[PDB]
Amino acid sequence: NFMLTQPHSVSESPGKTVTISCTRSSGSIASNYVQWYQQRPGSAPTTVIYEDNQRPSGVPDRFSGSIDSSSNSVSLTISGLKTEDEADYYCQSYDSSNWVFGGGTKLTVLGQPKAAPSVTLFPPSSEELQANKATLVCLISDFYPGAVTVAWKADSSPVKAGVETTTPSKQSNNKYAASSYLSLTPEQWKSHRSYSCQVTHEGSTVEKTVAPTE
Amino acid sequence: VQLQESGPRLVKPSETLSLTCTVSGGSISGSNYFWGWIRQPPGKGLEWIGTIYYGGSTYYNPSLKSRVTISVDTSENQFSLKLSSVTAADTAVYYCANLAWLRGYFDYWGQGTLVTVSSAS
Amino acid sequence: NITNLCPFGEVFNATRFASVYAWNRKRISNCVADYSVLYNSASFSTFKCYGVSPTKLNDLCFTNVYADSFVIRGDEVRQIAPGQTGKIADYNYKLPDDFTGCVIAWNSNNLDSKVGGNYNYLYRLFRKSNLKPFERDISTEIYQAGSTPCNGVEGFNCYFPLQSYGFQPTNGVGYQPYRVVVLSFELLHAPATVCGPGSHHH
Ligand SMILES: *[C@@H]1O[C@H](CO)[C@@H](O[C@@H]2O[C@H](CO)[C@@H](O)[C@H](O)[C@H]2NC(C)=O)[C@H](O)[C@H]1NC(C)=O
Repeated sequence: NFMLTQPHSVSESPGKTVTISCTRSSGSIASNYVQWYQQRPGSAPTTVIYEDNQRPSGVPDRFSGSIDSSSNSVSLTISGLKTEDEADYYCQSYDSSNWVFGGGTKLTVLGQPKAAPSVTLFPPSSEELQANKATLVCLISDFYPGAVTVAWKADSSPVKAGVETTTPSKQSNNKYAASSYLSLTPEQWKSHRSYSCQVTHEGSTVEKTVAPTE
Repeated sequence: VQLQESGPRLVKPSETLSLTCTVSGGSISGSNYFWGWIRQPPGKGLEWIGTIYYGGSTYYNPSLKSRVTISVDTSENQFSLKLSSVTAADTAVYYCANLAWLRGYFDYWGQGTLVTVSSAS
Repeated sequence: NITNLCPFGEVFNATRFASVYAWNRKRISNCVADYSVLYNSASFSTFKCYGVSPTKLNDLCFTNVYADSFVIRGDEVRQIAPGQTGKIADYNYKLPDDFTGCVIAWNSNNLDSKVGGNYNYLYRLFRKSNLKPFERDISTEIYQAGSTPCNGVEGFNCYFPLQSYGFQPTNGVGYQPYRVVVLSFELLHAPATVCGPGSHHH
């Protein structure tokens, strides 16, 4: 019959202290316990704080939870911020009939080391050429921020028709990665000298080139 | 070493869905835990579906009480989940988690399973 | 050497609850306490154990366990907690800052509220000083709020200390009766007799 409200996003430097509030929309927040969950990119959530202040054995003591009586909300405090803590956090409570989670909070650690991405270009296999298709795969990974613009060419000229690309998401290394493709036929794959996959990240560009035989 | 979800991922829209959560290493007949279901759309927040205590007392989400029923059988030591009249919004990764004695924090989670509602044969 | 179950039902299922100012305390010892009957029921609107593990209660032996029972209105339930202010915490029922136990409360509008108003339930509104924790006062002497002495409730600065509730079924939820039960866990250099099912002395 109630809800729990969490901030849109928070951000702080490594080793610092951040706070996330869990506001209740109906009723007293002190009626029952409120919990917190840490969900890393892709994997399952995990309890960090329960009973509004309690940590299970195995959770670092850097996490802590307190109460704000006036604002009808509890708060999760994370001292000594580390880049491994960069994940999503939810708060959960029970009010006499229902278990209700919060909206969520996107925690971002400032400073994760920014750098240029890494590019890899593959030559299409011969079995695909015998399958009425041809694909040049371009893998991008290990870059922050997760913003990147891609470009393709053919014999030094812009040819980008039939291109598939997925927006960057976070990988298992707390970093970002993506992948770009290029759709061709067997005849038009070998008819051109070579193709290119240009990758631009914060103005820095890096390209790769593959040939039919070389 | 306890929980893991089932494998009927694909579900046709306007039809029903069924998932099972097997519990290894521990008797569900030893009713000292609640057993809940949690789902989340791709890149969205968690939503509670329902819990079940082996004593028979069931709790369902009010937005889903018309379509959701949760059962459990000790013959195979697992608890199921029925989501009838599925819609496009039900595309989510369904986690099954263990809840401790008190109605507090979920102790043992699974790893979820993504169900999708679309039409391709 | 101990098999009888603790009579938690004699407190929660009691026909009537004593007034909040004259809160009724019951001592419990020499029994096996199944707390799972309490911390798993969904009928309780407020269940918060302060100072103890609420799930690991069935593993602990205690010297004595005290159960206090009374009724207040909904917006005063927040005062039954360590470190609180208000007419109930300051003057009626005060928990210490290191309270070791559980606070249980549930709505009782269909029990304690009679048609037209239940004035059987009372609570203290004026007192000389704040109550020390776990102090039970019953003195109904005229409270003197001014420099002029009092003999009889007439005249200003002279009020009757106890105030009665107006519990009706039509009242708002914030002003509806809420039966409250507080469990106090005490451990001393004495035989621990209030154990859970899976305890250590067994
Ligand atoms: C108070 O009364 C209720 C109602 O009779 C008791 O709940 C019963 O408990 C027994 C034993 O667990 C069950 O067999 C009944 O089915 C229950 N009845 C209902 C309506 O739930 C309860 O045990 C009593 N004591 C307390 C402390 O609540």
